[PDB]
Amino acid sequence: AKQYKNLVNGEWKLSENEITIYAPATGEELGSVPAMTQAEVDAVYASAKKALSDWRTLSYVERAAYLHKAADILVRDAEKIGAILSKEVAKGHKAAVSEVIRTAEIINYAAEEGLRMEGEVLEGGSFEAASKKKIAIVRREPVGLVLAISPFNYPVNLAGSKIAPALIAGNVVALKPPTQGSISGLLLAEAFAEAGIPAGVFNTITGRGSVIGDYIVEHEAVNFINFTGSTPIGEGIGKLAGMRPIMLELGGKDSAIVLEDADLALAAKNIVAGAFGYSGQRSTAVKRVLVMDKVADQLAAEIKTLVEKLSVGMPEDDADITPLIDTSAADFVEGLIKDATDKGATALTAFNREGNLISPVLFDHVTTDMRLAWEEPFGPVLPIIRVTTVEEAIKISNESEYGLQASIFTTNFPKAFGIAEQLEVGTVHLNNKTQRGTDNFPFLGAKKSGAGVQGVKYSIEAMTTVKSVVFDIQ
Amino acid sequence: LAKQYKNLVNGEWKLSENEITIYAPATGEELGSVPAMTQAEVDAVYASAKKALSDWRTLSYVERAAYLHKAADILVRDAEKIGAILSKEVAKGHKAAVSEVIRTAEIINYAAEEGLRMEGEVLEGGSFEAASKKKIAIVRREPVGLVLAISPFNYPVNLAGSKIAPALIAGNVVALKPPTQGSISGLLLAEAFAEAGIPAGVFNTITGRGSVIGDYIVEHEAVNFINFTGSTPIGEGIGKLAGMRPIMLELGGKDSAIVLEDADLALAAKNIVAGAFGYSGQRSTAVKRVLVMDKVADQLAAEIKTLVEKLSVGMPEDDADITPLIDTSAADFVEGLIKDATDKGATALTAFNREGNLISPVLFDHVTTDMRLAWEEPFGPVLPIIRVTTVEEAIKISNESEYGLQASIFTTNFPKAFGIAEQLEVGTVHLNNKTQRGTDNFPFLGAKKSGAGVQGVKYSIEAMTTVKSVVFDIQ
Amino acid sequence: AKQYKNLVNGEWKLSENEITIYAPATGEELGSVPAMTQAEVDAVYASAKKALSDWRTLSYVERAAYLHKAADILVRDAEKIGAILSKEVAKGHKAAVSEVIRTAEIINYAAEEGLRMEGEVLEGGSFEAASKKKIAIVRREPVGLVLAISPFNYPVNLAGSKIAPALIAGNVVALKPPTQGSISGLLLAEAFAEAGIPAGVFNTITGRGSVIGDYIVEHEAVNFINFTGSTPIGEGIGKLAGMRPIMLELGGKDSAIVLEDADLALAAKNIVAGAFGYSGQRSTAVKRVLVMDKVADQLAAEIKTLVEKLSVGMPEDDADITPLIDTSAADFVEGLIKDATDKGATALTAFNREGNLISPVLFDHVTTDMRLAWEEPFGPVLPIIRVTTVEEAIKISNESEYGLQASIFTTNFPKAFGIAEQLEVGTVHLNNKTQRGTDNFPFLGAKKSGAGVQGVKYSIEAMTTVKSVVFDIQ
Amino acid sequence: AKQYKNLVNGEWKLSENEITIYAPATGEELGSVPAMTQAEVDAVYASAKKALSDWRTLSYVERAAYLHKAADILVRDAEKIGAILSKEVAKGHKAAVSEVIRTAEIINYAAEEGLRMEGEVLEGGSFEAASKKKIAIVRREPVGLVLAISPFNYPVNLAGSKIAPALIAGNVVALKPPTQGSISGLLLAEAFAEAGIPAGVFNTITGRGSVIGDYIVEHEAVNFINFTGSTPIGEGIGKLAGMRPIMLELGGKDSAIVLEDADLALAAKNIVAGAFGYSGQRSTAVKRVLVMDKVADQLAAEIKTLVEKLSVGMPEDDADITPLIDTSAADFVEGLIKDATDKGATALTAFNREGNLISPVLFDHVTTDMRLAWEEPFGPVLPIIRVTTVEEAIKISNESEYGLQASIFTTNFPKAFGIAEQLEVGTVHLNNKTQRGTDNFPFLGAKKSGAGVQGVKYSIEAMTTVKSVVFDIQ
Repeated sequence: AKQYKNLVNGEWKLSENEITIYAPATGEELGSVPAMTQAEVDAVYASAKKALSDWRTLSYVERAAYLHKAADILVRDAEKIGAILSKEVAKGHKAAVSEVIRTAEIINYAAEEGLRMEGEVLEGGSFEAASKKKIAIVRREPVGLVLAISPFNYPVNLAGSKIAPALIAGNVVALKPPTQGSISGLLLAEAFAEAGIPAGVFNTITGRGSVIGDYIVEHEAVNFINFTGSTPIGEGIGKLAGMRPIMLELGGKDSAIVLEDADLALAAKNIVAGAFGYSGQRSTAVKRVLVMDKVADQLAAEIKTLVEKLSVGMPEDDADITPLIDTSAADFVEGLIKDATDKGATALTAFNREGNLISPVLFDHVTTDMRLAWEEPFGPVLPIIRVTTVEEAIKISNESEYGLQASIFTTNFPKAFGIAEQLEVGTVHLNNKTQRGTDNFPFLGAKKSGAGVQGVKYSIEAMTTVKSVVFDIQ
Repeated sequence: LAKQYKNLVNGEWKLSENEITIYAPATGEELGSVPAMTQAEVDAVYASAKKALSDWRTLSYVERAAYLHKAADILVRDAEKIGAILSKEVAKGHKAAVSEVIRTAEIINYAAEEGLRMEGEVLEGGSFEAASKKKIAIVRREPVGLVLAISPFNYPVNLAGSKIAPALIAGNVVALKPPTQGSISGLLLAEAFAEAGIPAGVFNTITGRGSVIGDYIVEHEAVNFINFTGSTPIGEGIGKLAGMRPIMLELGGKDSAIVLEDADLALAAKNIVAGAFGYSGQRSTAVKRVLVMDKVADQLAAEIKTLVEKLSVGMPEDDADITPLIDTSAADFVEGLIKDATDKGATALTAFNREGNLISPVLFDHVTTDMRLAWEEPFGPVLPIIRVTTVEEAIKISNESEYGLQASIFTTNFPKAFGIAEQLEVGTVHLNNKTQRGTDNFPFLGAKKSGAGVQGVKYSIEAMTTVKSVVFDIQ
Repeated sequence: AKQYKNLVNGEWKLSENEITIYAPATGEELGSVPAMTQAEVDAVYASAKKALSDWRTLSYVERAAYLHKAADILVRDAEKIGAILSKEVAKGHKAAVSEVIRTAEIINYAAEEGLRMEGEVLEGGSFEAASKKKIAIVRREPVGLVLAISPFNYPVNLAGSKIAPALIAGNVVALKPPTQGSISGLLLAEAFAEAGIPAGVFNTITGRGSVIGDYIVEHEAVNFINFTGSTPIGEGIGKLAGMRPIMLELGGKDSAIVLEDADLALAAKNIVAGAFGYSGQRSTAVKRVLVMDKVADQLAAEIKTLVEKLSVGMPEDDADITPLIDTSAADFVEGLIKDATDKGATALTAFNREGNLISPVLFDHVTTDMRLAWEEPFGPVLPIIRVTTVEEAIKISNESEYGLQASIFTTNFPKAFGIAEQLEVGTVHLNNKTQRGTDNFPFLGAKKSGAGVQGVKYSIEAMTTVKSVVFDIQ
Repeated sequence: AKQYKNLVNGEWKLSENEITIYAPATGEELGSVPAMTQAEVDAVYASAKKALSDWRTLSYVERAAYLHKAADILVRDAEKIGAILSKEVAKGHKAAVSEVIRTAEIINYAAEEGLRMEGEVLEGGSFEAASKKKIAIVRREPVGLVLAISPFNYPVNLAGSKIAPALIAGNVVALKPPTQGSISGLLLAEAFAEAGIPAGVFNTITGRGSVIGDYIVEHEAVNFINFTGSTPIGEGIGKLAGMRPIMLELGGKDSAIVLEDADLALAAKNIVAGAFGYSGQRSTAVKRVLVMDKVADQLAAEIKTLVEKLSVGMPEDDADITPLIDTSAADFVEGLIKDATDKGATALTAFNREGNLISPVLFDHVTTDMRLAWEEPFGPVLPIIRVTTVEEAIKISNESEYGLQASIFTTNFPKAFGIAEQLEVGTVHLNNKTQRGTDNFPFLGAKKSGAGVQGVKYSIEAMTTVKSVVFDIQ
């Protein structure tokens, strides 16, 4: 029952009230985080804006040095941090440690990507002859204070994915972790503090949404909002963003389109790995199979045999399927399962629920009148929807309010490229499950899946602006 | 004389049951009417745009560029016909109005050629992890969808085209909402795109009263991107309605001209007057406060005053430097700022006179920070001179403004000027020249309340495009 | 038979002596071109260097305007120029006109690509903290005088592909067209002259290689040599270039690799179109089929049927197969045919020669001991070489001293991509004949196929340098 | 004194004959390096070409890992290597250590710059509507075997500046250091070997030029020559290169243009620092002052005083002026000094020679008739040339056959930029001495000063080619 503290202007601060964090899989009390007041948020932001001047005027090399050091510390403490991250969000122990290792890779990569970013020289004479001696020297500058809001399912990886790109460009950062995941976010903060990040350059905020939820976003000191979480929450942030740029990484309902010529065993392997990873609690994940009917029976059988083998149990045992993050999540997933059952879908694997541990449910013969065809479960349930034409698969895919990623399984890549052109998604994976990585690749979602382009170099670009200095050569 | 104008809706020209009569601000002459669209008519515009998006985005870049080049050619052909009406509609000098149309064609042509040669990128998985060395990402550009372009009264053609052409070349469809005062000129611009053969629904116009369709056009879920130029308050209101849609805002400015002791004062005065009083000060990018070191302030003020006294004041048809302001409220607001400065003891170096809404160019010296004129954007022909004692003080006063569009530094020490520029909270700093949006290939952006996003041709195209990534494993 | 003149310092000038040019297909006298002396080359280069200062200091907009005007004039006169080009190099009349139209497209594209090129601003602080106030303003500049040497087979297209990229970047140009093709190159020059190109900015040189061949390249006024022609001639230029940058577009022996799963009809169509276009007188042309044995018989039969449909005749009649450029070329092609026949190759179509008009010869069972497996014929003969494995196809392909392009015909795209990585060529076309276009794409050759990267933006880059201005911010 | 060996295919090889190396300032015997035969050169290139396939197929991150490890080893052993490097080339001890530290900086920077290099995707529809479905996937590839030839004055820095950018891109490398500097080059090689570089990926060649000088360059196994050295030697390489790409970093005669409004004390400080560094044995170095008449007298006085403060002594004592590299070098510098004296130049500082240790000689009233106005001394002698106009300064500067860098001293930066545009050099430094750094900035010379563009990212680009894969989307 350790009492965790926020990093504020280089110091660690409790608050008068606290929030106790329990492990979703066991109920174990993991500790508490501060329930900051609005005035304490004011001090976090005041500290950040004060530190911005000296931070942005450091060299890229100096800023990159802090990031690399913090990544080295994360690697050192990956087992320690991952062990707690596992408990806090009911993520498998090994996956939790992997998340911290991956966070280190992102931080190091962002440091080296950002430090060699360049400006441009534009010629007046490109546009008008009379300005041929007028040139613009266009250099990059930070946007200022970035509010990073990490999600429960990747409370270290999708905190670092915002912090490091922000910091290399000369921004200051305040991290608001989710309450479930606040310990892991504060453990990440410990690595940055030990790396010697200058006071105020990076700070953390924890507290109850009823007290500081909107206040942290509406605060005029914030110049940029970088958020990962649910679609409805992301929509609420867009309403509070005003003129300030935002990045939103929200939900998905990624389709896996399986054509008649697909390698059905490989498609099943990727589909199951992608759909049921972390019990389906991922934005990027196969969430519906759109399969040509000629291969639907064989594919359903190949998916069923794998889903039946998934382990269902506790995070400490590295179970494939772990308890969902809270009771509301499991209730919602059970409801989608019940709707599909009641509307006549075929349950190829049996629904079971012990507490919030839902066994993985595979439905065949899902029709688009069923909620499970569209709504994001964030739970271990996968529908198979049979189609008769590629055109019908494209229409059903694009009919979703979500547009994060898609997978296309086929041996005809020229056709798959033509399909990918028509899919309203950010990324199409050919003969592979959907995935955010590799983290240098762009990561973006269309429609209700978010706004902005992430991936390392793209997140740095998003959190930098330009300063043009124009003069006339004589 | 006065004509009834129509909106371009899905390849057809449509009247509405009601209309809005547009009058010339300088003379009161009736110029014509534009439709007062209803929300149902806006729905039909957006429905047609979304239906045209599929065929438009699948055309080749070269095909889309051809339409844009043809539209620009027609604008050039009709620059005198369009400029003459634009001049009357927003009280812009006749020659300056024709020049606006010509510049619009330049932007359209440049956008077509910039956008058609944009490229994708191939990323190596092995750049990040060895196990992904055979995985590559093919990243190609795609449009965002339907762009709502909202142009401003002061550049109803130029800052319409600066949105329409970058959006169109990338494969977006567009609906233009001109300002009511400027709607005729916006519809004349649309005529050129229609005659160029732009496919039905790829480009449409919307005109109407704010009280009827103002919020409706922005909140409509068919709109995927909002691109707005206008006042700061109206811009902030659009931000509240954007939701998750990306937006670009080009809002107000209070550009400072910092004059150091080693500056060429005569050249500084020339650039400061050209930039401060162009179009009677009705420009976001324009010198709106001089921050001058006290040692050179007396001589600089005398140089500026001499030039301001030479500015012509009169009617648009006479190509006066100072023309009547856009409306009475604008001139009333400017008169109030002048009075506050006078009553607080500023020195009127040139006299305040008002004929209708034609305010003579007023130069104030010894302006202090308690005066509204030190901070508020007049959008009128009034320039304060603020004396400073250190460059640090000039930097602090400049940055205290809630605006951060552009700034000018007048000095012979460019290394120092570059260091100053780094500290100024603005988009662009011009050295030994007035602030300005051009050349239109250069970035144009404002910090703080001056807006959001980066324009200039290539930057506008980048803003109104997204990416589509296709990832596969080499075998 | 007009007496053509060179464009020299804005003026059209004859020389003391001339060279009469005849149509290879008919012997018709087309006119004469000047036989410039070395002293006259000196005057051309002097005028060009004199014009360079005023030319490079113009705005990009102003230089682009001249190029667009010259392209419009080419479009206006495409029929007149193409009619003469057709006779001069025995190219089909319609193909000749198309070459002129393509040249206008390349010029217009070069003008708009070049005018919006930019520089870069590099930060000292990316490399060392102590240099964080030091920035480098890096702008592009012309290399100076570009010598452009066009080839007989594309004497307008592959002149303009050098002139326009050079000119937009602010270089001055001297065009040395080949004697056979000098009339067409001068006809191109007329368009640039009528467009108003300033005196000396663009000039032409014509003459006998024994008199000015090496002299035009060794001359110290030349800052860049941009040459298209035979490999041996290009190797000779590499020696004479010294330290000066060069681009060489030389020979090719492009392989068309046909795998067992290929679309054989598609492969046969593309192979025949590519191998026999302009009677095989193209560097980028399928010049050997490497086909898996299992599909060789059927592929050969389908190629044979298409070859037998090619028209054999005169340029004026738009014949597919026209007479070769000269007698030496036909003699050399006949020698390769005889060597293949003598060594046991199967003649699927029969050799026939009337003057220099050789009928298209398709050989099957070509082996690596035959000259036709390796030497570039520049004539209408195609060898089919049977392989047992894809590994063998890659080896045989890469054993060539040439490495311009390659074609891979197969339905397995990821495998084709892996093969492409292994091929020592500049460009690999999947399920398509090799081709240089579209002209925005890179065009380059490995090994003896040349040096430098062409395609419009690449050509501009090659013929520019950079000028770095470094200062410290204070 | 050690018997040094070449790194050949992961082994350290002796040759039958060897070359004893002596310290130029003391005559101390430092060791011997192998005198390789042409057959031993073949074995080096054979090993490299065999290692290339496995090395180019590694991921970027795997190649970068080797480079970082080699840089770490160099940092560790900087004192040990610098101590020997100081003796071998008579470089100040601390300066020799600084060279090794800078080489590690370049190696680390090259690793991270090259690992995130990207390809491009070009649209057929950018050029013609009919090809809108055709796209080109353009990816970078190594050129092959790079021959890296380092110079005596930077035998580690300007060996590493070639090795690391070549390696990260997937090339294999053979390093030929100069005989005087071979120990330092082989000491650098030890760091790459200990870092675990795969056998044959990196090798060294040492020997006498009469036996292997031309042989190493004209060998057809070599795909790229990357050379730093004298202009005459470099000229010879451009001839032996054929069509193969090269980079040449040759001599310079950098002008320092001092205008009437210049900070004369700052000008003198930078001029003396840049002109006399390493006794003037640097390509980038102020080698002639072009000063406007009205400030010449005062500038010359300030330069003279600073020249008199330079220490003149042995490398181990960190003297500013150390003995030149060999007797030939000092004989040549003495001849240039004598020519200036006999032609009436004013010797502001005294010429004294003890062995090969020449005291720093400053000349005023140097005219264009004197050899010192033009010839690169590579010794501690500096001419001051008075000019009457800025136009005369530009003309004299550009009349040099060299065009590496220039310095402009003035407070009128717009005018300085306009002057820089006219100066036929690669880089112009404003109010600073000329210098290669920072190593991320472009480094290049015009005219006889070299060919190609270095600095880190530019060297990587130079030693890469592109592979284009074109296909039609369906």
